[PDB]
Amino acid sequence: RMLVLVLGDLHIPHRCNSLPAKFKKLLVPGKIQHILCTGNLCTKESYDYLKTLAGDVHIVRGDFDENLNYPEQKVVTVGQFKIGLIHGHQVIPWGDMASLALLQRQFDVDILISGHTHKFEAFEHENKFYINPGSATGAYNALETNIIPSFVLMDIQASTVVTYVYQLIGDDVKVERIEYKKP
Amino acid sequence: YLPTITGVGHLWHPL
Repeated sequence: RMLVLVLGDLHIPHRCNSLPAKFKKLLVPGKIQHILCTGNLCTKESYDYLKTLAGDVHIVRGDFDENLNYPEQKVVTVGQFKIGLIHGHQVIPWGDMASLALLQRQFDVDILISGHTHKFEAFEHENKFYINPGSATGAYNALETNIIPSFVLMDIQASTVVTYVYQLIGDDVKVERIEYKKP
Repeated sequence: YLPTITGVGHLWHPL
């Protein structure tokens, strides 16, 4: 079993000062095996924090990230699953399904993770799985009407991934779970 | 356990 934290669009410190305290309390160092970050940290402070949580941290370049050297996209394999990672500001219209499906095929991944919209998504489409963790800080963006903080945790064993979404609803954390199987 | 986002119940989670 491999636990994979998925998060991004924190926008610390220009839009938000910190991760929500109850999210931070959930992330105990050593518990999680892999971290996949969609970008827009936007400073080294947040990268240092993720490195205190896990030994394998991946991050792609957001459109506000100070570190322009983060790769623009990444493919990581965890167990039986090949996973694609991109921030998503490059896709116009934002979140466009046909464009994300084209990315899925070109990366040749079972799961495609993107961000940028600050809207959590977790869904299957033509026998592939698509995840957007939303914004872990609830950072505003150009469009949306104030944002619920969220992050995702993938629980991977054999050919099954159980995707958990954590949301800060008012002042309390609530969860939802979705199962996916490699066909 | 944590409460579910939608509905009334609770869900076990890995953290």
